Amino acid sequence: QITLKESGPTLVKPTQTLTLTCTFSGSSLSTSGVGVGWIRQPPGKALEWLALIYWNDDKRYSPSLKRRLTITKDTSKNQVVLTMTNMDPVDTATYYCVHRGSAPYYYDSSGYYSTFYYFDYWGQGTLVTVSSGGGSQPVLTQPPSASASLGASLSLTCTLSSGYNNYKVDWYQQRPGKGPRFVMRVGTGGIVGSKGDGIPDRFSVLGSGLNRNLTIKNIQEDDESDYHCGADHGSGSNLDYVVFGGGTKLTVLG
Amino acid sequence: TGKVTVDTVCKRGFLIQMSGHLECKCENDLVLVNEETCEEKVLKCDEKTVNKPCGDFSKCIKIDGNPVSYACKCNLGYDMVNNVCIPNECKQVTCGNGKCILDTSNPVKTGVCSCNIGKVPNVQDQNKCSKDGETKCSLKCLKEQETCKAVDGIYKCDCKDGFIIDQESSICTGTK
Ligand SMILES: *[C@@H]1O[C@H](CO)[C@@H](O)[C@H](O)[C@H]1NC(C)=O
Repeated sequence: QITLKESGPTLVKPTQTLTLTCTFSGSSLSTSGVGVGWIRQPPGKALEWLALIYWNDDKRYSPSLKRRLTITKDTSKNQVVLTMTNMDPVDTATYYCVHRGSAPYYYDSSGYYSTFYYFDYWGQGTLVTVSSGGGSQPVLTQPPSASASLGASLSLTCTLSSGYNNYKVDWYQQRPGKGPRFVMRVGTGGIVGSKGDGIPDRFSVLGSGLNRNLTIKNIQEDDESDYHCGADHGSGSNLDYVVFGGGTKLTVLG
Repeated sequence: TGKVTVDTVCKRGFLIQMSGHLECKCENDLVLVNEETCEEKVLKCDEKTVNKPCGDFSKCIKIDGNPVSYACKCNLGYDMVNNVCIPNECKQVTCGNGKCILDTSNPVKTGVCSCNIGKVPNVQDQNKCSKDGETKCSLKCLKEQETCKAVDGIYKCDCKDGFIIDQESSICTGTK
């Protein structure tokens, strides 16, 4: 486990700068980790990746919000700091500190020693309220909502746009009132690597063509949550930007 | 075969002993693919060279990103420091006349110092390799005219005094 604790002001007035701080524990300098970043979510809307800072002091920013974002780190204090200028009411969102690490090594279909980098640990996030006063990229399509009975089985779908049939997507489970957590990565075949910590065996993934499905079996009460799919665009540790779907809200009837 | 002992056969390598452990050292240009095995190093990690060794306890690995890529990554539980894979728990361990290794007697992965022959960990010096102490050679050097010898701080099986490595058969033979 890696614990990420967000701290910072929760009420901001329009045009002001927001400065969030994240304190990480369990990692020092590439001890099963490559970076620490920030992802935000307007209430009831899609996740949005903001920034990332690597342990080699490299930085990445959202292409559309780059002019407003600055990220720094003070390793002596185990802190990364995000700075976002010219805040607006639409920037009202829960802001999540995230850790980007590497999946435990696994052997894939062809027997190839493999790994990948993903947002493997999420902070609980902080809700920042702002008072009153993108071409040629993947597009992830998720159905707005779904429903299932207790003990039933269900497949949530996440479809890639044309020309992205080789891209792998990650599924995230956000139980209500709690922050997202990594579930599984899936590409054109089956599960890529292993499922995240705390993910029960009732979850599985299967992809074909542009479709990336997350199946939940023997649906219990705690599966009621938002299920988000994302896709990382970058070769290696590298991360040009991150796309997310609209998210699917699963209601468990009964 | 799990841990390296005095009975281990180092494939294309040979046993060396320090104050606190034994390990296989590779021949000529070879690198350790595991604790017992040495094989040729690959220079570039590619789709063709995946799973192959590219350094001591380091293998070419496929990164399942978008796009897929390839890199030379240290084995699980290790990290690249000074262009060599060392256990994660030894990242900031300075042993001095020795090297940091994982303590086999501690069930939680912990870094400890294994010292050059003649030295042992020093509690008065942050457990560094600055205490004079004997380490009896445990190697079973059973090959022709070979005995245990301390060479550059490690124990190793080498030719007895008066013998040299025959240039044809690589066995110890009388100098002449
Ligand atoms: C995903 O689920 C939908 C709906 O059940 C199904 O029609 C589709 O075939 C599934 N795709 C894959 C790749 O399993």
